[PDB]
Amino acid sequence: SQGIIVNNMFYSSGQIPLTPSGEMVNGDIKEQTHQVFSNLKAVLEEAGASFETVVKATVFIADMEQFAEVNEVYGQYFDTHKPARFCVEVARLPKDALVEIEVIALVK
Amino acid sequence: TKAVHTKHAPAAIGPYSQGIIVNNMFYSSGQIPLTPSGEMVNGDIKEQTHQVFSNLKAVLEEAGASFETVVKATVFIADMEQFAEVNEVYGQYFDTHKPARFCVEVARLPKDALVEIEVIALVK
Amino acid sequence: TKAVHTKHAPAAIGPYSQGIIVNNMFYSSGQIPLTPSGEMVNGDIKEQTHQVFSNLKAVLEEAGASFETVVKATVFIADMEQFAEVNEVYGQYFDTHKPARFCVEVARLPKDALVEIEVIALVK
Amino acid sequence: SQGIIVNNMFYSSGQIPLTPSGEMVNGDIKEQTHQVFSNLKAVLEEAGASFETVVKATVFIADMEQFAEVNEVYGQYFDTHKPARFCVEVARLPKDALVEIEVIALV
Repeated sequence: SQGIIVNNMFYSSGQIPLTPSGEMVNGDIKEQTHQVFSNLKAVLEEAGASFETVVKATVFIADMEQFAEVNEVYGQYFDTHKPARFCVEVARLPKDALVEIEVIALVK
Repeated sequence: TKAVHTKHAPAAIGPYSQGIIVNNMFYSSGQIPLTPSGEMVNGDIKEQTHQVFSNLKAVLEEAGASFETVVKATVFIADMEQFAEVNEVYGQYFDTHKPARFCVEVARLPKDALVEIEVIALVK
Repeated sequence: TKAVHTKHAPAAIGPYSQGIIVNNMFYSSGQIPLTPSGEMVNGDIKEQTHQVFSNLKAVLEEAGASFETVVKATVFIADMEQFAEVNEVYGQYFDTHKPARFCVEVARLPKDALVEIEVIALVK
Repeated sequence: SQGIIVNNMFYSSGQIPLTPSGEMVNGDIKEQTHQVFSNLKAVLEEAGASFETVVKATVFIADMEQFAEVNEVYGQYFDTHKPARFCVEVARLPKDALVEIEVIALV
């Protein structure tokens, strides 16, 4: 269970920077944010949504000072569509994760 | 409601998986109706809500906070029609003190669970 | 609760002042108990709430949406105890369909308004 | 008018780029964002809060692509202390206004 659909809206659970084989990626927050997005692509597809249909993203971050770096990667995946809303929250995250992202997306 | 399962993404983390204090504020992890023996209270939703609140009391106490200092609660619920029952228990913990904000959200919860609550509270 | 005012800043807005549609979602303005004549409604909280819901139907239909496509509601209320009375009127309009998410917030409303609701809804 | 205090928390109403006399500020979105921050400063002081006790900011913006310049000004007032949470929301704002901000803060 990587999320839930409720009248035409997909609410994802949080994706953390693990490979599908289940271990943490090596690299900085920007690389972790790549893995997270890569994980989100997969769950969006499975739900019948996509990045274009994301209406809200919640970024949980270990350190608010690394927001600019996460945001550089956010703007790569959301370059031709900008979710109408996003939030950034300081959170304690599973060992070594500097970022976790959940989304809310329309089911096409 | 319908669940989304894929093998091309790792398992997800419930975002409020660990409590944290930032700037005198305790943001709890989501409390599910687990007992100290680590089994679910598999009873009706009012029983499960009591257990959630018991777990909330502990994490608050541990964080130097209390129900009195809770400013926001978020209730994750399996079925929105069950809100009325959960809220009857909520009102026993938040009786003369009522958090200034609350939210209720349909979620897919860990196996069994009908209710999960997280809170945000001032540290004393 | 205590209201804050300073001459050293201008009057605030209350951010849900006007509606908008973005990426097939309708984000409604906050709806108060004004009548179509412009009168603030002469009643208790339940009367006011009904007027809110009539103003909501109007903005939802006008946006190509309906109560049944509302995915989130936010209820602004002067006292959290009055929520049950608002919620009786809420449950009438969200009878068969229930929004997956809703929040309730203490807030200072325009004079005489004891309730204000905004919604977010899917424009199919 | 400008916010409420409940249980030691100040919940500001949204501040737009008006001067205290009530005229809209003229200039780019950065200049607008400065005016909003001056207004928030004054409302926070009155509430018995400060930028340092801010726990959440909500930024209502006319368009997402201008968040870059809003954020540069946000970073000036929240430099030594960053709120634990912030949200950015596309909104229809009172005319001329490209940005509007509310905050939640400990008293």
